[PDB]
Amino acid sequence: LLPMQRYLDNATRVARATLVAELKRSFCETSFFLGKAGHRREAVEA
Amino acid sequence: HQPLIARDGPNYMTKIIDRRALNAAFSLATEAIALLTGEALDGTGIGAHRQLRAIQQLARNVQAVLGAFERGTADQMLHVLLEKAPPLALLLPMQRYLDNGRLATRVARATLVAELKRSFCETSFFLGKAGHRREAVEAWLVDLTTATQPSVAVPRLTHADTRGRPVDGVLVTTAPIKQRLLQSFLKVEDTEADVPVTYGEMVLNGANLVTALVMGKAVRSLDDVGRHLLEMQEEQLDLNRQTLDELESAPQTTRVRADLVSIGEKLVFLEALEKRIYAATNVPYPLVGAMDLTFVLPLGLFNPVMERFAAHAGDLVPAPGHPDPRAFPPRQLFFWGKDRQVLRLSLEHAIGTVCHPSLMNVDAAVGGLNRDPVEAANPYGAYVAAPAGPAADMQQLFLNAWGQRLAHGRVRWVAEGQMTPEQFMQPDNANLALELHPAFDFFVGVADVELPGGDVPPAGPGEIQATWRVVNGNLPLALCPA
Amino acid sequence: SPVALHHQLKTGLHPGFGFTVVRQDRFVTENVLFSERASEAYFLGQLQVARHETGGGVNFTLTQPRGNVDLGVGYTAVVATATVRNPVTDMGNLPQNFYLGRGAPPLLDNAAAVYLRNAVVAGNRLGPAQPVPVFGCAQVPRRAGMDHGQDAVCEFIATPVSTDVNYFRRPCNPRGRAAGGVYAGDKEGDVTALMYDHGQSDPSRAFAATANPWASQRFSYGDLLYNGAYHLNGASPVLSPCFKFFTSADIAAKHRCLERLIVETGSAVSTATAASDVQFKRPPGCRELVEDPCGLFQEAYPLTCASDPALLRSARNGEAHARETHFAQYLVYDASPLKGLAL
Amino acid sequence: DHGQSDPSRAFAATANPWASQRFSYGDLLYNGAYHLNGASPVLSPCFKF
Amino acid sequence: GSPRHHLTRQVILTDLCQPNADRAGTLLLALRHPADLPHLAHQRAPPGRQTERLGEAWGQLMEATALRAGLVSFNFLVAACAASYDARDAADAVRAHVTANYRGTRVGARLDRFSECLRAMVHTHVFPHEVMRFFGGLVSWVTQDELASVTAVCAGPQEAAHTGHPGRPRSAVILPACAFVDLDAELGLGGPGAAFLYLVFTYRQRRDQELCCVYVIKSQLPPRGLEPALERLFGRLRITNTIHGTEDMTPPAPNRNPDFPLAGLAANPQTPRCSAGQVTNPQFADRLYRWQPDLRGRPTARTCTYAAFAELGMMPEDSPRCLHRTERFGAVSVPVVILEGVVWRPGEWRACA
Amino acid sequence: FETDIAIPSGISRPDAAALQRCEGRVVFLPTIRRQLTLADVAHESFVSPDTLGLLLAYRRRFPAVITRVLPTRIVACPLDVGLTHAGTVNLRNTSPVDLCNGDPISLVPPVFEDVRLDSLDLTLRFPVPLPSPLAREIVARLVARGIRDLGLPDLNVLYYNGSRLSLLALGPVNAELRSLVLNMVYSITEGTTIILTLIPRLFALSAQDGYVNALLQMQSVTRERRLPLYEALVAWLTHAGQLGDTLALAPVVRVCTFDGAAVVRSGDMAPVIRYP
Amino acid sequence: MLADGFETDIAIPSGISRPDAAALQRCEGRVVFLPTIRRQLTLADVAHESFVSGGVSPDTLGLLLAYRRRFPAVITRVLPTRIVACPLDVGLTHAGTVNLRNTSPVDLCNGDPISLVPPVFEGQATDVRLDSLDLTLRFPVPLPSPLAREIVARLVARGIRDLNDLNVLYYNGSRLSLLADVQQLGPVNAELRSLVLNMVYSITEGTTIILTLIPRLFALSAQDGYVNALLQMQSVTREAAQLIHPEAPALMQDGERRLPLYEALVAWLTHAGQLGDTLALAPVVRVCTFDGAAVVRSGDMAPVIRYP
Repeated sequence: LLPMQRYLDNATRVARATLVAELKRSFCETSFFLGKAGHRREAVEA
Repeated sequence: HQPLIARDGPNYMTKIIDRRALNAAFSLATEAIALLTGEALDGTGIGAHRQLRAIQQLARNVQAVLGAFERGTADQMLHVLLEKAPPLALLLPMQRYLDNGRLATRVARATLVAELKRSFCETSFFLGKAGHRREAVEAWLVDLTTATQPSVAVPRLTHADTRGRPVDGVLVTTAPIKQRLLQSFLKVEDTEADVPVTYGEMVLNGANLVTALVMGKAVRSLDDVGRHLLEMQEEQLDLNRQTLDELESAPQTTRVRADLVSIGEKLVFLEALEKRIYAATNVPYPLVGAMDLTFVLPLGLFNPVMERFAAHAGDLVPAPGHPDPRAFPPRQLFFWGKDRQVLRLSLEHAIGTVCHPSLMNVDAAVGGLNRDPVEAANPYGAYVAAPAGPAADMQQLFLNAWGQRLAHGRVRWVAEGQMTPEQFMQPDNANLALELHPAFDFFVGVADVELPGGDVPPAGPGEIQATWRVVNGNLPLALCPA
Repeated sequence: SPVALHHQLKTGLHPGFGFTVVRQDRFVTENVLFSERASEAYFLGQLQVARHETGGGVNFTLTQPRGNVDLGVGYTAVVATATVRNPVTDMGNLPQNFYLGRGAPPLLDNAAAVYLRNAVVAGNRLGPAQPVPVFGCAQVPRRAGMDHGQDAVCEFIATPVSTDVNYFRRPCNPRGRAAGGVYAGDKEGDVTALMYDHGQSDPSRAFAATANPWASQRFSYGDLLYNGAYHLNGASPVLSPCFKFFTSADIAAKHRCLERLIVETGSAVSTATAASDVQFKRPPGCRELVEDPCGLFQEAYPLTCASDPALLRSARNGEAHARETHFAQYLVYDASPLKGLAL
Repeated sequence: DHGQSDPSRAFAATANPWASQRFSYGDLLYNGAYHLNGASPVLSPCFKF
Repeated sequence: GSPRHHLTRQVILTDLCQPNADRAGTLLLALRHPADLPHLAHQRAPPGRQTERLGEAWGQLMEATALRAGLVSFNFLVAACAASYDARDAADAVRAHVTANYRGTRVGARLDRFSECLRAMVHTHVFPHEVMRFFGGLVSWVTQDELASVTAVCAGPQEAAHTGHPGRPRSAVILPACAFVDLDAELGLGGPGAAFLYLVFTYRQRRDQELCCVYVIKSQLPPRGLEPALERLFGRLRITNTIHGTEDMTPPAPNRNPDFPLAGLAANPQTPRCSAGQVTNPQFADRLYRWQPDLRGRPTARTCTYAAFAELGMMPEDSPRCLHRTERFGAVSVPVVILEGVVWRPGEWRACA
Repeated sequence: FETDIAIPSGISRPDAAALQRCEGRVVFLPTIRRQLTLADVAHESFVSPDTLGLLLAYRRRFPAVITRVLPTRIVACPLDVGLTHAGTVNLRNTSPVDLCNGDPISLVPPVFEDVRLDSLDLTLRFPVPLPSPLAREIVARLVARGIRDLGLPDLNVLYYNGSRLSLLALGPVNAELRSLVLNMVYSITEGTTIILTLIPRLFALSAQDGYVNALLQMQSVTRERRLPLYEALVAWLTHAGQLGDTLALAPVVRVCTFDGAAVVRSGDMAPVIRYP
Repeated sequence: MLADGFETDIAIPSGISRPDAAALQRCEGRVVFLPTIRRQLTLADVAHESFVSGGVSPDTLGLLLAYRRRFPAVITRVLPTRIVACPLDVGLTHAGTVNLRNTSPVDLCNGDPISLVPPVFEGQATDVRLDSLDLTLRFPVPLPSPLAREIVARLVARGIRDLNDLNVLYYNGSRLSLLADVQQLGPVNAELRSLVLNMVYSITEGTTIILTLIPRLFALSAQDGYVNALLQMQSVTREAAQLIHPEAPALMQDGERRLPLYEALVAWLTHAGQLGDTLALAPVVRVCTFDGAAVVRSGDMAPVIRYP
């Protein structure tokens, strides 16, 4: 979602191709959050 | 007035008004005109209802275009303040340079470049590089608000608080940066500001033009052109006495909800503008910029003499009884891609620049190096003689005719054999300018001599020739060492 | 020979060359503005109603002409670069053809000039699908799909082997000699004296006159490939990234006032496009306001790069733990504005 | 199509000649359209690949 | 303001065109009187083709519509040539409502017959761009037994002519999505500008393997500069016509013509000549050089045509607007390209030989 | 806009009846002007010119169709500047050819078959409004006849709208059309030898085998004493480029019928537009 | 209006000096090449800056080939903020009359079709250069059509020489010459192909009958003063008649039903008579002077109504 809300405000071929590099990266980092970085607080409250 | 200070020992600012025009359309339809005019009307209730579908089609288009000009003001002011503004990474040197001396020595200009280079590569993306700290960031926002000299004009009405303290600046950020700065780095001190509403007007003192027809040629009838000057110059006072008395009496300031953050010693409007204006329009938000960074990757180099070593005796060892693929001259490159890729870049990608037959396009170089008349050098290798006579006396023809030619000056190619590869590119030799191509020797030859012919060439001038380096071994030892 | 150098680069022989790869990247940023109490006077006019007709119906174009007055003695506005979004270009290896180009004399044997072209274009990401027409640009074949973003077009500048790597561990010029109009003095012919007089020394590294004899001097191998003055690659739409490094007519045309060159590289015009497929020269209409650090300094930046997969992995720890050199190997650690961004 | 390059890694046509091309050893084992292994109830995880 | 346009009325037999099934806003193409067809085939045909084919193929159509310069609607013409398009999924959708909505018995026996007429046109070499003439787009109709009164705009903007029903008075140009071929998107011209509309036929000349295609091409090119753009699309048809269009013409085997010697004869002053009165006398004309040129079976230009275009109109907008909707023609859903605000200007045809 | 061609006085009783018959007929004026004499209209102004001289003259002059005819002046409107303003001007056939709807109509000099005013001492030749696809035929048939005089019975047979035309119906038209025939033949015999000197091989190649493979090279885009040859190129391009305009017979008139018959027969009037 | 006229707005920038602003007002009746039919354009699009190919500014022959890929428009009024033009392919005006201006050294007459030609002549290469904007405006020369077929023939035949004088013209007894310059090899080959295609396509089986009339033309040239003034002193068919005696093939395949000369003439009119439009651009424009004078002098305006 957070990669897609930054895309629905600018529709070329390359700008579609840079979604997939964000959709892969924002999944493999921030899939689960209260288990991975759940011990911090400043990352959670944002 | 330029500031001047007195020392021991022995203006008007004119600025060109930039100018742009804006555009918006409205398009009606064909049926939409026949109903507004009255051509497709009946006495029926349906025809009177069909006007409402078309009169309000105006009111949905009139507002969507007349409102599209106050959001054009918000657009254009961004696209100009982006063009006035140089980046911080090239200002923290310049404000230190203008405040210090403004001195026109070539040395100080040659030290600004050492400042503009280093302060770019260190403080480019400060919130990403060192955004995890706090004290370095709170000094960075002070570096925003103190890198600029306050401007000339004093406005008539000034933006203020509910308290009434005047505001001295405006920050414009994107939306995620504004959320980050309002949690831990800044404080909101006010919510509702005092903002002027009226625009500003003018006092017109313009050059006036008089055109009046006169019937007849009399004294009193030609003075009416003169009276018309002071009749119209009086009316410019009647306009200008109104425009001051309106601005005294007009409702000046209202109450506007907007975020107010103090940084350092002054108040600043903190503002993000991609929800009010650029929402649901197809415009790029102009504060989302871009970069151009060009990069250098060396494929097939070789280490110098004091760099051919290992960090330990057994650092990277192959299997016992197998050759070491490290000590060989490399031909590849590995680097990181965008999505964490171990990419590979080798010499076989360089086919398309070298196999193309423009590497043997030389005539643009031979026919232009012989523009200024080059002097005569030693033609020992610039010349080939046709053979004659018996072979036993062939060398005695050589040394007895070339005795004085072998002792004018130094032979070029033999003297290039004692060159350290750091000495070759120095301006010590006079043979930098004859090294231009990886496969063509460029030397000084003999004028107007077809080859081969004659034992001794005629004493004429020289010109730069070009012969194809046949094999890899004909590169000089300063460019591929032993 | 372009036949003989084909048989070695395929079969794994190293010849006596070394290329310095130059490519260009475009990074979407998030800037931060600042302005002042009255940094600009702003004038607006009166609306105009222009009527036009169309088979669909009558158009009402509306115009309002406006004005900008920059009343700042000194500097009154600041852009500040905060973070980095996606890189538009994929940092990849797109090798450049000159078979897309046109205007080079072919080798005279038609049996062999056709043989080289069918050996390089055939099976290439970039080479022309159809043979090049006599007018207009040749076309790049359409890829069926993209995953990472557009492809940074690499280059290959022929440099000698015995140059040191230490010229590349620092932000340097790929020409081998420091170009640029910032460095010149207040004479008439100083700018051309920087780039081509090789009786003097390099202003950047003063103990040597050049780093590449094959690219810095006039009529070198570097100039004959990549100039705006000779028009070798005038026909292909594919951008050459070192076009702004070598074309001496364009550096000599810029002025020298550092009060204005710093502002004019805050909103300079790029030489590439983002709506392209691989990477193109820009069409004459579009203007992408992209800030140019390479426009001022005529310098390019090094990458995290090595020549072993074994030796690259020492660089992911950081800076002081990465071994630089091996017996015949080397590392280049970056000196960029991307040093601590983990991009 | 293997005259074109892989959109993931653009400098090679594929990473498997025995799995990616049509009528490969990978296609003949794990396609629904050929039905080698639709009679057994045990899942093949590369059925969607 | 109300723009100016021009209406036409014509009492038209409803065998080939149907103003009831094809709604208001389609193209109409008028013919020659079909007594001219079997004689022009007898005269304009290349040597060795069956001139007795056009007179028989048209005769099998009039005997199929009974179970006079008429009119063929565009939707009827597309479905007749439906076996030669690329998008066959939509080309069999245009045929799907031609056979199902047109009034009559066995409409599906006309399409296979009228296309056999068009294959007889290319073969008997009376090309239908010399026969199909532009007639205006539909605005209204009046129905009757076996005929109808058709109203159309021969020249002007389409959206100005009043339909007649005060519930929905206007008409937009309605086209099936099989014929509408852009040249803005496929070439890469995305810039704004007024666009021209063109009617384009294409042929293919082989022995009993011949085709027909009717296109409506929107482009930003002038009619003087369309031939480089038609060649880029249809160059496959250009090659197949130059080598296969010349068949049963008898060639000279082997060659009989030598090289042309005037560059060699005029250089030598020893060559015999003649005066103005000496020529056209057999005692002095036999002393000259004899030259018998043989042009037989050459692939001439009219036997190598692949396409033919004409002006059709323009869209004077800055950015011309097309649509892609699926309108219901009775019970059949059809891919439809809807043109917005077409200003009609006819023009003469132009072969692409 | 309407011009006025004033009849000079001295009109006899049959002479007013002859000008009464030319209601919907095409008239060439020199320049668009309000005041205009009848003597600039008539055939005396054309001097007698042949068919080539008329085809040149019908392009420098500006055609006009007569409206109502007053007893004092002829009121005509021109086809270039006065027809885009008004809607529709009626036009009468003088042709044996039936006009159909939607035809583009050019004009032909009166080749087939002369209102003469005896009191005024002038003749009047009027052009023939036949459609443009026949205009490139009827000229091309008759030029092809005159080459044979330096035939075939189908050459005189024209089928249009199911009606038979007979071009034969021969004597004076052969001598009338002579300067066309002398320019049509010459521009081909000069044309097909300069090609044959530049590329001399074009007849020696085998027809369907070698000549096609040399034709495909001409079609492709990717493949890139002295004979006074190159001064004869310029000599031919200006003469063949001259006959391209004169024998174009570009259409002035397009008929759009409204509330009438689809076929306008001989002698009847047809409605005419020239603008969208 | 939409049909009758079409007004474009070529915008003028902000910073223009008055030595530059007073040069545009002398450019009232000119010919301007728009690339599109947009209603808002800029001077950087009109000028020679946008005319360049990839890096190569082409010569006077390649200057032709990028005319006919564009849209000719005529300036109708120069305002201080914009220049208003009318593209000729759409429509003239409501009244259908737009005033041009002679840049030629050649007078015009009534009813002559105008084709436009580059500034080819000597003493004619007048480029209005704006110094503050770095803009040249290469205005073409409105010539009569029988001049415009000569000059294109003089330029195309000149490049055929250099692939292995002419530059002197005469019109109404006034001597005028055109400039000579080396030609770029690119656009010359684009002209030779448009010759030989439209030249070879005009050859039909029936043309071998017309070729047998060459001894009939030459024997007639000794009697008629029209044919003697026709052929030329430096023609080819005069030298083709004195050396070659052609004769026709006896029979034609299916020679009963087809007409050999009729197919030869129609194929000649559609390919070789069409040739003057395939090298240069089309004569859209002709002169209709109403009341002023039948001859329009150089430097004078002339009213214009469209030609097919």
